[PDB]
Amino acid sequence: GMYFAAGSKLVIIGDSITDAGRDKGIGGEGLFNAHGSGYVALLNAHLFARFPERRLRLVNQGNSGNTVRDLAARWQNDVFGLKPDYVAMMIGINDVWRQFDLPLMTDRHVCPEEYEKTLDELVARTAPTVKGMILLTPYFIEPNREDAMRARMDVYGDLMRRVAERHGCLLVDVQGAFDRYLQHYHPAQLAWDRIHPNLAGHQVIANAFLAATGCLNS
Ligand SMILES: [Cl-]
Repeated sequence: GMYFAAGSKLVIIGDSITDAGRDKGIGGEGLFNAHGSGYVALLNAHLFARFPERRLRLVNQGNSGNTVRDLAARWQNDVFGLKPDYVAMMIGINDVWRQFDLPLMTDRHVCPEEYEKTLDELVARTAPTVKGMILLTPYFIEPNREDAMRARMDVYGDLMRRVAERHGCLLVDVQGAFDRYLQHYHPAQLAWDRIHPNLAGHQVIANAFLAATGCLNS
């Protein structure tokens, strides 16, 4: 990883896409199923196999169902309390998703304003204490750009972009990565619910991250 200094610890935090069914009892680092079976585990395998010398220490702090509201509540213990050199954050999917599968529960919804304010605040507190901070855009595996949820997901993605630019964060365009993939297959080939993909879908996410950090190839 060119972007990452050698021997650095990277903490990746987010929802179930980050979680990927890890054993939370271990705390992100461990021997068996500490990273789950998603893109985080793919990143860890990729970096070890292609860059053994780089000695990168990856931590999975993904919690299923989480919004940016949930992230802020546990940020002290799950991010700062681990003393990371780098922090990668991917959040927004559930923030957007609840507005569509639970449209009547207004109280639950995270409005664009709250999403920006909270996301910007987490970054503002974390940016100086780390060597680098990576923001991975939320996505919707749906090529239809005028789909209510896809268009809404695009709103939150753009919002994450102007936060990354404002604090000099690295932005991984995961949505764009899926958009390139979807030129060849229907979303069903990746994810029935257009959110939780198979291993191939997680590889799309992982490869977007690696490319943005300049360690896709070796
Ligand atoms: Cl989730």
